[PDB]
Amino acid sequence: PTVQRGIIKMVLSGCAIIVRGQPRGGPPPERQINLSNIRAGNLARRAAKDTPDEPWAFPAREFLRKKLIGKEVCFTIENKTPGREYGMIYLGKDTNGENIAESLVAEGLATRRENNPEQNRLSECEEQAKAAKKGMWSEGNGSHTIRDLKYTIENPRHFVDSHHQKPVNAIIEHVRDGSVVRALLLPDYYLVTVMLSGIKCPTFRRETPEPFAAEAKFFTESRLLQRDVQIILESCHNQNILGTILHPNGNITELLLKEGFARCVDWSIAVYTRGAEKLRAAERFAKERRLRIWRDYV
Ligand SMILES: COc1ccc(Cl)cc1S(=O)(=O)Nc1cccn2ncnc12
Repeated sequence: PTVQRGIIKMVLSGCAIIVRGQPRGGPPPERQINLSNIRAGNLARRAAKDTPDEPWAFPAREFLRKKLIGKEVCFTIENKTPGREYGMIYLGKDTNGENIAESLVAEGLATRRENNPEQNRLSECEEQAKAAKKGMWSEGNGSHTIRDLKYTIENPRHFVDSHHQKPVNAIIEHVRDGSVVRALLLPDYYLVTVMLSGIKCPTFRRETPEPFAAEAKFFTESRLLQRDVQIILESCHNQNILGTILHPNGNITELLLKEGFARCVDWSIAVYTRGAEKLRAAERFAKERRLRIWRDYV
């Protein structure tokens, strides 16, 4: 196996993994690896109609998300189908470390599809999980693992008022641009768009985005994609919620400005709970240092 290194970008539906390199010249390059010998539940999706989570789809996602997001991994490409790639991923710098599929199957969160030392480990992992009755081998149908996914809040005003600007636990599921996200609100499972109050990063269009838009996307995306966070629901604008993300490592709204990836905006600065004085001040910090969006050649 031609072994390769990477960083976990995200865990997808069916526990396919997105792995990215270090950025050199532009946005980092990404690889979608599907875990080779194993089957996991497909998450909730929608198109002609809403289809719900399969049983054990979401608990599997969470398991690997909580273990992997932003770890350095290594991976092999067991095959390439006619442009999907199949392979193994190991937590750590070398290939004798934790095989993630083995960890998956061991919790009862995945099973093998319809031999060798690798597939012997997985049968062992499957039989340990089937004997201990973990995950989908547990005595049940699994219905309690399926989320009541709501893709629209019925009345945003009431819903924003209901929480009284008290931080709602949340997972960030997608970053459209540097200052708007898709976030999964817990414990209800409302999947909603959240814009950061008081800022606007540059945006994407057509075949050509504004300057630093991919930069700001990457910035917010590398720090927050598939992380547990808390979000202060501060107001709404149509189906979009205005709000502010809390994470231990800092305030993303506050950083984006201080690193010259965003500009203050007047309409939405009033609802910023954490203090409109401080956003105005961090804009000035990046301005005075002539940083990025504030360069003389831009
Ligand atoms: C998990 O990571 C994060 C999640 C959310 C936020 Cl708001 C920040 C981070 S961070 O720690 O990775 N980066 C930085 C923190 C502090 C100062 N700076 N300056 C430039 N970068 C940072």
